Amino acid sequence: KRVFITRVDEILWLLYQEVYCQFSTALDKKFKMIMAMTMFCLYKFDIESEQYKEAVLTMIGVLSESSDGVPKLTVDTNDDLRYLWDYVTTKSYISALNWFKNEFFVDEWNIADVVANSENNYFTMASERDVDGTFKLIELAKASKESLKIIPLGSIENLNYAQEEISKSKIEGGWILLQNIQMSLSWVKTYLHKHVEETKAAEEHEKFKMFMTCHLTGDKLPAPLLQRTDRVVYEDIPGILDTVKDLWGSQFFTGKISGVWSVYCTFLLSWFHALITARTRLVPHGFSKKYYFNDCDFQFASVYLENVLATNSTNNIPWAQVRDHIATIVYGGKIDEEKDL
Amino acid sequence: AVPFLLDPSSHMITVISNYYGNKTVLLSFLEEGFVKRLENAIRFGSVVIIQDGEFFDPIISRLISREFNHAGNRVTVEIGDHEVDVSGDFKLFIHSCDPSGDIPIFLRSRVRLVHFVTNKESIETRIFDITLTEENAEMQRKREDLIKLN
Amino acid sequence: GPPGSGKTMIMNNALRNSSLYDVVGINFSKDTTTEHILSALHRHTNYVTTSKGLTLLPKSDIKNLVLFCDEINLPKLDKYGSQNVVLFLRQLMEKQGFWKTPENKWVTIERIHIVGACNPPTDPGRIPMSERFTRHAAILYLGYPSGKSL
Amino acid sequence: FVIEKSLNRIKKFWKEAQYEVIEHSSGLKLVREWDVLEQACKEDLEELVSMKASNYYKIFEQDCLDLESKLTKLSEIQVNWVEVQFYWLDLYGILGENLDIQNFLPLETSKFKSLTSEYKMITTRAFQLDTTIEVIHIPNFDTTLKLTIDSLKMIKSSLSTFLERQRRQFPRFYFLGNDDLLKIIGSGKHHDQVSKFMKKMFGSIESIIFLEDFITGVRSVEGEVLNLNEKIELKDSIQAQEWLNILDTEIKLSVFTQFRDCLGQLKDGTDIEVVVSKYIFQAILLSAQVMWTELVEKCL
Amino acid sequence: LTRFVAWLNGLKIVQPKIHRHSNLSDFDMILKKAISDCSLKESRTCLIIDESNILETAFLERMNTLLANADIPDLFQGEEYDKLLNNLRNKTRSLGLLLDTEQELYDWFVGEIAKNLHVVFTICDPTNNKSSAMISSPALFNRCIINWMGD
Amino acid sequence: LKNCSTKEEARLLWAKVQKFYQKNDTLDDLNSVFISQSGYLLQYKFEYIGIPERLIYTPLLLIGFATLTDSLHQKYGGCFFGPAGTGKTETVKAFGQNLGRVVVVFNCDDSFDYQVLSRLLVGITQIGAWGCFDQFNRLDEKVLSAVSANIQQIQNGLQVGKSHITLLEEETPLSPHTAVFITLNPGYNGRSELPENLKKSFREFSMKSPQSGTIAEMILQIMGFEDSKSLASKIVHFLELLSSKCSSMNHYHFGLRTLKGVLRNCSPLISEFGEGEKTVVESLKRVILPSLGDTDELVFKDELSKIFDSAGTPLNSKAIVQCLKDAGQRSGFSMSEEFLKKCMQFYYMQKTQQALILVGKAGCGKTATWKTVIDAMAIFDGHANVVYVIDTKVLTKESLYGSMLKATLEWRDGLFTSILRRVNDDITGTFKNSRIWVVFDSDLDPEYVEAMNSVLDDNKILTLPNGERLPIPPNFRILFETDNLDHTTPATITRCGLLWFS
Ligand SMILES: Nc1ncnc2c1ncn2[C@@H]1O[C@H](COP(=O)(O)OP(=O)(O)OP(=O)(O)O)[C@@H](O)[C@H]1O
Ligand SMILES: N#Cc1c(C2(c3ccc(Cl)cc3)CC2)nn2c(O)c(Oc3cccc(Br)c3)cnc12
Ligand SMILES: [Mg+2]
Repeated sequence: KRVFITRVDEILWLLYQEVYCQFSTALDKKFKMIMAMTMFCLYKFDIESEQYKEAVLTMIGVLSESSDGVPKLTVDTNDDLRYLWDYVTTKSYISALNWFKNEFFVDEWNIADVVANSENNYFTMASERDVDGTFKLIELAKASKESLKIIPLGSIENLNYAQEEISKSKIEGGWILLQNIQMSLSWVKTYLHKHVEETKAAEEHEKFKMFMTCHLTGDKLPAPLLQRTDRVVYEDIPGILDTVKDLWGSQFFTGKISGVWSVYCTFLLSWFHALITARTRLVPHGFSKKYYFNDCDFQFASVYLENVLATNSTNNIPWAQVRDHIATIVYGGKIDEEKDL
Repeated sequence: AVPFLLDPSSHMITVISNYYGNKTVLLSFLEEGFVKRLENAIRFGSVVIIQDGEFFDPIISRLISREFNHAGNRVTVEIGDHEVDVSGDFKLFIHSCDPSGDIPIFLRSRVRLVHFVTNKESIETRIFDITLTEENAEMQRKREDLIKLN
Repeated sequence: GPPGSGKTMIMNNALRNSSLYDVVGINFSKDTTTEHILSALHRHTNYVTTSKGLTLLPKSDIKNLVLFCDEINLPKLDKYGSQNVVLFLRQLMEKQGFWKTPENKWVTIERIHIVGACNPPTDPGRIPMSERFTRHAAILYLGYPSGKSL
Repeated sequence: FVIEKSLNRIKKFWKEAQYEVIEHSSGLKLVREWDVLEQACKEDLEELVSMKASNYYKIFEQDCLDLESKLTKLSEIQVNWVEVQFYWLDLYGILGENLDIQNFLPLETSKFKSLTSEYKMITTRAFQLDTTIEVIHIPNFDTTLKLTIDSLKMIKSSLSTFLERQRRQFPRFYFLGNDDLLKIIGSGKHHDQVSKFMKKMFGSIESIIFLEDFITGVRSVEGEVLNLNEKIELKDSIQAQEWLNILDTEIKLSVFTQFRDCLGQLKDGTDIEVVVSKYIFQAILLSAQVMWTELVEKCL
Repeated sequence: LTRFVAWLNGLKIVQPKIHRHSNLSDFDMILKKAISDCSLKESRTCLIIDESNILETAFLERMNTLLANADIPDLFQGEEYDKLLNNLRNKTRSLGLLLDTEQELYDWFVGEIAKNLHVVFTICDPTNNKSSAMISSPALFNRCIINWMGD
Repeated sequence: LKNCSTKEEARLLWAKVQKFYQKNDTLDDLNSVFISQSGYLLQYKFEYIGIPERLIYTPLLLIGFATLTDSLHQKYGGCFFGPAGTGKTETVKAFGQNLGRVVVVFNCDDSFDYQVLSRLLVGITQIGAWGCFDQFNRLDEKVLSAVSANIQQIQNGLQVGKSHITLLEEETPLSPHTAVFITLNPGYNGRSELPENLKKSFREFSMKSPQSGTIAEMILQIMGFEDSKSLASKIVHFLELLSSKCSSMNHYHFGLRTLKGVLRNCSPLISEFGEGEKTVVESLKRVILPSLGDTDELVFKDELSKIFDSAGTPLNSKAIVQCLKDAGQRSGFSMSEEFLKKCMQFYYMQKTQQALILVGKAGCGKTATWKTVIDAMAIFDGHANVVYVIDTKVLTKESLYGSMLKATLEWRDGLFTSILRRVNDDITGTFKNSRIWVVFDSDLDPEYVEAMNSVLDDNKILTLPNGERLPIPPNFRILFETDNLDHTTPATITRCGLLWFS
């Protein structure tokens, strides 16, 4: 219905633009590029000639390894194309994959754009364990000047406090977040499913908005509950230096009381954690398989450093035993393959 | 002919009940008291709907493949050893919850299979009806007022 | 031998004239059990207890008894390839006995003979029997009788 | 029409209702095979309900309404009666037999016997009517059974808090369970049967050695005998929890005693071969570990 | 058509009344009933079976044993054999022919079955794995006059 | 520590070793001794443990101890996954014994309900003992969810330090000494994982198995050390070279299981020759040689003489040869050199093991072989031989082993257990003066041998679903006569004596 607010030739193109503008936000980057290239093929194969189809099919077969041929580009079609072929001869894949996206000429909807545009009270942003969409909500709820409850789903008392805050916050109208809904899914199907599955009235639509944090890798959420709520995937990956500043910023909250050398050791631990986390994303190259690393490893490594520094003289000696301890107990615990060790 | 209502979207089992009123018994092949209550129902002449069609219980075959040993005064059917009298007014419906459920070939060749299953090809039917609703309100008005005034 | 090579007819003729070798016929299929074999034997056979031979199983008379176990290579083996009934028959030849598992005592067999009959293992659905079993038998081949003799 | 043909068979069936009755050890007679009659009752109730959709029954109804009103109360008494049966038969094997367990709980058994008498009255009187349907005409039967199962439930609730408090006194009893603890409490006078459970509530030791007056020590599952320093006294006015708690602390103190004694001997230049035949394994292991790390600290 | 032609021949008809819960024990009672009628009552029954009725392979194994011979030993095992023997003695002696030893009467029995029992298999779709197993079974295949009532 | 360069490696090594100190000024005797490792401390509890079995100290065992004390230092629950057979619970129990604690093990899903599990959790939460959840992945989803909730309450009460916690809606005190450990069998989508609620409260470890040189050296140190390092190196190199040159056969198993068997066979043979390399050579030729084929026997000989040549002529070369020839003559057999060789081989092998496996083609002569050896023994030793022959796959497991009835508890012994009962309880007849030969002549599979696996283990016990353990005497020996090992595990093969009739 949104498409309205050569007639066929216009409304069809604006429909392709509307489909990519709306459903791409609920998909990850890989499926975003799959949908962009595909839909582009479904639009261009019917309008243009067969030569255009044959050229695009042979270029996709050169990006893949199905069939590799280098036909004539077409005649005087160099302006329309030859750029993906130019990206092919240079063996560059990011520009060639983003060319199909630049072709849509669609402002890629940010999570702020979907939350502002859509008129619904339930949203679920599932993501990998690498990142968390909470920090995005911190700025987005502050920009909307709402509030942002962060109700952690912990024990039975946490569950009771969660349902109490839900039943009050919907009346007050403040935004709430439910971190890690996957672990309390058993409680979800009993209470939360029945609670938010059926819409009640406009009383909650005017003020109240609810958010749920899920994880892509993990248990499957119920189908009626997932269909009722809008879906987003927070896929914003921060930089290495940015993660270093984020880890360094957290250190002076609690404070350091051991000594000045412990500060230097903590700085080294922050760089080490950011570099392992940087190597984590690269699964085929680098780490043999994908290992998930949390801040608990940062905590255990920090406590081991304070324990060894509190009982040892200021000489350069403990660097012999700290390294093995980290690579075998703190971080080498999850790793099973010796190559990654 | 026994209708077989294939609607995953449960709804038919309500419209039927809203039509026939209080005399709609609802049954199931998985309710293990089924056989005696079904026997009882046909003796009473109730309307019956049976849930979970992707199951069948061959004893019911004589209701499906119409057969009734004729009597003079009455009309009787062996639902097992139970030589049951048919109260005339009886009506059997079967329902089923999913097309991935297999239909035994015995049923599938006697019973009137009907699908209420939502079909994507409703996009093809409906989006034109909305395209014209935003293209020409007056002609889509004429398209309906012609036949209804007629 | 192939299907219809007078495999049974030859046995039946040879032994019908004879007064010494009576016949039991046991036609196997996909899932025959050893209990079926013992149930077949029960009508013709008798059991006697002896300390020296534990439970002797003679036949219920003075003759000899031939178990014609037809289609012996069809019983469906388990996934490891073990077809337990062929092993049981191996036990009957090689060991002259078997274990009686409700009693947990050994049974020695007295005068019972085994005859197999089979259609070649290359035919559809046939199972290659264990060599450890087949090693005990004098295998013969029969073929169709040349057309002219027919 | 067929309405009559069905009511006839229903009434025919219900004028033949018999219950299998068999008497257990004490005077009371238990009833066997509840499910047949109950299932028939429920089946006939659904048929009587379904008889309301017919058209040829309007004038033909009143009789069937009386029949329905009878069968509904029949099922009402059915449920409560089977529940009473089950709960009494369960509490009987716990309280109706032992003398020590009822000496510990005089009130609940004092009530149990008073319940058993009335139950005997009702059951005998009910069985001798010779028609299971006519039982509903016996006065005060539904309310009787209602208050009887209420009293049984109260007794059974009481029967569990005493055990839970006994578990709170000695937390090893959590491993045992209800049945074994009941035998330990009843058989506390005899004192030998507790030894079988000792492997469960300890895990290391196997049996307890006696000298018919006191506990000299205990032996493990391997066969090694442990001798206690302080012998445990036994008297008539004692509970299992008391001497069991004293035993629990005493074995730990005796382990420490032989450990410091072993360490003192090993410090006094002794052979390991003479010590092994005299002290337990655990003491010589720890004393050897302490002396080994002590000598290797200066060796470093 | 089979019921019609049975009616023409004055055969009794049998159709097993099996459903979602009938088991081997029940199908065993059916067959013992049928065989007793065919022999003791001489009733000449056309036993009509459809593939839908053999919802497990044990029924098919039994039908192989039946058509391969003219009996199921398991149906007449133990004390039931002795009872059966008594009935047959009585039966034979009721007809005035006298046989003494068990073998003679059992041969008579089996021959009477072999002439008084007619089994008819309908099969709706040959390509079903069960149907394929019934066609491929040698005990069935080497007895049944296969006829195609195709389409 | 002696081989370290300076004090730096010595202190690095000493930090990892468990140090047992004592407090002199304690006056709190039960709390006197404490254990220091890598800087963390742990109080020794004076709980009686009896005489428990001790694991071989290996580097990976100390790494597992370091992971446990590291998690306990921060009051975190311990848990480690890995393939089965690496000693997860044995490590946890050994960790408890080292501190004088009896770890209560909870066996799960083996028709194990949830009521009694909660009763054990409340009791261990009061006593302050240590609980280990052995193989936690095999659980039902409803029971696993409720138990995981209870574990979450326990660990959160430990981390925060609450004295009283609400478990089973029951208020109960919490002693600070309780700890919970979770061992995880390997999954089927990969390695099994924990539920999401428990991930932020436990510390996962990758537990596997060790290599071979170190353990080989340690065992050689036990048996008599002379040249422990060189002998271990030569044995490992010899096994690697055998795996290198010998044909790729299915039943070939040259892993650590095989070398532990070779060393356990070397132990009683040292008493015959001495703590030299010659004993190792003879053990290898007793164990490995009968399992190799004609094509591989010469490979074995060549590589053996290559890496180390020790002796030339064996003992017991003639009285047994005579008795065998007499036995074969009584049977009317021709005493071929191959038959003689295999008879003597089998005769020697059966001296130190009870589970024999004889493999070959149908008609090889294996049954004649073992019966002739039995008769020869009956002559030479003067002991009797009782033989039972069980064509086991004709029987069901239930007809062989026992079972439970419909509701009655009465136990059907099953054939193999009933005969074992007779072999032990009888105490009338010369079974103690007899060799008892129970032959399982059939193709063997995993399911049946799994139901009796503890007989192949060093336990030498038949374990039964009935909960009873039947210790087997030395008189009892078992022969799996068969023609193939395709569906047999290496775990079983390495506990048996294998004889390949080439
Ligand atoms: N020592 C011997 N001297 C002469 N002939 C022998 C000797 N040993 C075996 N044979 C012959 O080889 C035959 C086959 O060996 P055997 O009977 O032991 O079969 P098997 O190896 O046990 O095979 P299966 O696996 O089939 O049981 C014997 O029947 C015998 O005739
Ligand atoms: N009548 C008859 C009959 C004959 C004939 C025959 C041939 C030669 C002679 Cl001298 C006399 C008669 C009439 C042509 N062949 N024939 C068989 O081949 C049989 O073979 C079997 C047996 C069991 C399983 C399978 Br599969 C096949 C069984 N019966 C017969
Ligand atoms: Mg053999």
